[PDB]
Amino acid sequence: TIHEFKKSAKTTLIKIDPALKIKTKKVNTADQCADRCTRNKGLPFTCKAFVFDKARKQCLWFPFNSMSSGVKKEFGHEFDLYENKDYIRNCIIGKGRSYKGTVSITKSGIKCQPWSSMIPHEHSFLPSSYRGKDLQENYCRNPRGEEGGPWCFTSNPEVRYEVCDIPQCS
Amino acid sequence: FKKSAKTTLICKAFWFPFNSMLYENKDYIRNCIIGKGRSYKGTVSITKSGIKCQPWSSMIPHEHSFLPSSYRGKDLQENYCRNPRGEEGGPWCFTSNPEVRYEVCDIPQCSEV
Repeated sequence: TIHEFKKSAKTTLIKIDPALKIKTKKVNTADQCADRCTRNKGLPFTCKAFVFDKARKQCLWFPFNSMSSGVKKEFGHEFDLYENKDYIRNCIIGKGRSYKGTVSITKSGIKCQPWSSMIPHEHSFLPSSYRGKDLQENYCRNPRGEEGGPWCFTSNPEVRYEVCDIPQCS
Repeated sequence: FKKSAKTTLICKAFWFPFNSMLYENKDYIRNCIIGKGRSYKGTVSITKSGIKCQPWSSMIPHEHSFLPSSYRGKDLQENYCRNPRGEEGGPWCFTSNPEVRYEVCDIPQCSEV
């Protein structure tokens, strides 16, 4: 069930306010955190994201994600952020500069090449050169915010790259 | 996926490059709302309080008149959050908690950048 969440390595979330209080629990694996979050079992709120503290092998369930207002991302080696896809906008507004969904296939049904890898295609689009553009896994993205919206490097050696088909909100 | 018992149109959904807009891939069904949410057709099925939603076709624990038949086109399927009357408050659902009849669901607006 953890494959249903968008993973963001070495990241945690922080939000301050009265009302809601994060839910925590020591477990053995992150999958356990995903299971409880998906089924939303025993959670006094609707879980939009969770963090697996790989150090304390602890879990943190949040009634919010990185796009929620008043929430901040923070780097952390022991942390791993998992966001529920149902709450990450799955359509784009215009050029899709800010698209952060999990679609990872071109409009030709060709699977995408991970960004941090150079096989089969060599490129200069490494995450470290685009801090803030979320170039992870093989998710379609628009790092330079160009027309033609989100795209990715196809795994097909015959095709270097190809835009992905992501619906307009309208 | 978003199941729709006994149905079909005339890989987004199954295998066509489009869907009714039966199993439909959630990535190709807008998961955010514009305004009231009258047109919302996503799969969120838990309220703003974490309570799982009661199926629309069920009369327990809460008896109601929002029958799928009386609201054809409103997609009152399973226990998905909806807003069939396009009311202010946004998509909602009857809850599985006998003490809480209904409650809105926390679905974000599209134009929320």
